[PDB]
Amino acid sequence: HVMYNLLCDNWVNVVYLSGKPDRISLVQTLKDAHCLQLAYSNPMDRFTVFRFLLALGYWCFANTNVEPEPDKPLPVSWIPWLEENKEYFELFGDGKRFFQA
Amino acid sequence: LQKRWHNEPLPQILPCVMDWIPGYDGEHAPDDAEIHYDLPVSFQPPRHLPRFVIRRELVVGEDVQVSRETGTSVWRPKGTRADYNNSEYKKVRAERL
Repeated sequence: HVMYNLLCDNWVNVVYLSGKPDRISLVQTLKDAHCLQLAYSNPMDRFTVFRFLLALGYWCFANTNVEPEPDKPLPVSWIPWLEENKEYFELFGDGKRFFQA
Repeated sequence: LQKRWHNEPLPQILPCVMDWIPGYDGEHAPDDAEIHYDLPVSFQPPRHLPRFVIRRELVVGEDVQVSRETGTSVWRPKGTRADYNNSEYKKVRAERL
């Protein structure tokens, strides 16, 4: 078949504070969320990216009851929780798809 | 700093925009640095990447010296009013006489 997961494959372009632009995946993004910045040419693109990130954080907090703290990369037990349900973030799958019908 | 005419108004401050500079002491981007999307990669399917941008200022007289314009700007017809007192005309008149 065709395999493409949000976490496994690099699809978010960011820029680090050291001046190096890069494209990374979802698992690397929230692992180092305190050392980079989202960089999108169209402002609506980065606004919707931030909104989806906030909604995902809200769901994971609702299912882990951990409140994020400032200056931390992210609260612990969020990356393993997102790895628990990695099949849900599927694109070009067979029966399970993300944001599709 | 070139000028163009005599009463050309001038600014006391010259703002300048500069690319950020690495060096591993301030390896992280400073607080007063904005982000510009002007790092070119490709042109036909145009591709641009972010670049950190810093701002500074300059003052005329201490860093840049004000220059002066060259040539003549305002054009006027010659229209020389005749004079009957200088030596050259006084000799030309006698030569004609």
